Amino acid sequence: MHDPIPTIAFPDGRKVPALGQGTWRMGENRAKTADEVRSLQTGLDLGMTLIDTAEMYGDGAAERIVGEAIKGRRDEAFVVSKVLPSNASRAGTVAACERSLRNLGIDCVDLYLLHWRGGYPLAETVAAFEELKKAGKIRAWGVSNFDVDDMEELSAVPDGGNVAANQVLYNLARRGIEFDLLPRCRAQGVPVMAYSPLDEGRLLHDADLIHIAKAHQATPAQVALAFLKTCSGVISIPKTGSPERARENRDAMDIHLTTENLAELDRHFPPPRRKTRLEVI
Repeated sequence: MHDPIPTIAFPDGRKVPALGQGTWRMGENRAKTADEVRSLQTGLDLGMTLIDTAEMYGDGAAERIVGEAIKGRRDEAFVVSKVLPSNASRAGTVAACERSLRNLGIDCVDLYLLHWRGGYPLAETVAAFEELKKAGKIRAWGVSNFDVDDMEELSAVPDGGNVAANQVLYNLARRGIEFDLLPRCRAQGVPVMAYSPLDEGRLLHDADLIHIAKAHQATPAQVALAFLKTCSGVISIPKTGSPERARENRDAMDIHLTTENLAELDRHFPPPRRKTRLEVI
C-alpha cells in the first residue's frame, strides 16, 4: 500500500530513489549499534537504496556500520562516502578511498564526494577521483558544500564537468540555494543531495509544520520530507538510526501535499528573494 519513490537520474545515467539514508553520528553508542545496522537494512528493504556516509563519521565507525548493514546485499545499496578536504591531495584521496573501502568491506563505492572546499587545488582531487573511477574503486565522484563560485572553479579544471552530485544543506528552514545554486545544478543535470532535511530536528517544533501534520495524520518530520519530494533534482538524506524511524521516513512518501499546503509552506518558510551565502553544517 505504499506509492513508489520517485527516482533521480545522475549524469552518468543511473537512477536512485529520491529518498535515501544518512549515517552521521552512527557508530558512537555500542548500545545503539544493532539498531543502527537494522534501520539501514530496513531502509534498503523499503526501497531507500542510497546510503550516505563519510570517513569523518567517527573515523570510520559509520562506514563500518554501513559495511555490516550491507553484508550479503551489496547489490541492494547505492553507497556514498566522502573524503575530508585535509586528505584530498592526489595521493591522500586514493589512500582515503582505500580506507573507506576496507571499512565498508566492499570493492567499489557508488559515489565518492569531496566533503567541503579545502586548500588542495581542485584539479588534484579531480585527478585522483578520475584515477579511482578508471581503477574500478569508485563509480562516480561529486562534491559537497560547494557554493556557486566553487562549482564554477570546479568546471574549469580538467574533467571537472564530470561532477555527479553536490550535497548541500537544504530544508524548509534553509532554502537559500533556491535562488542560484539549485537551479544551476538542475540546469546542469547534477542532482542535489539535501542533507539535514529536518534541520537536525530544529524544524520539528514549527507550528505550521505541526498544523499541517495534524491535517494529514502525519509527523512534522514526514511533512518536511514530503516537501522535499516535490523538489525535482533533489535526493533527501534523513538520518535513520532506528527501524521505526526508517518506516516513518518511508511513509512520508505517501503524503499528498495539496496546492493549499504548498502555498501555506511558502508563507511560513519563505523562498529566498536574493542571493544568500551558502549555509553549512
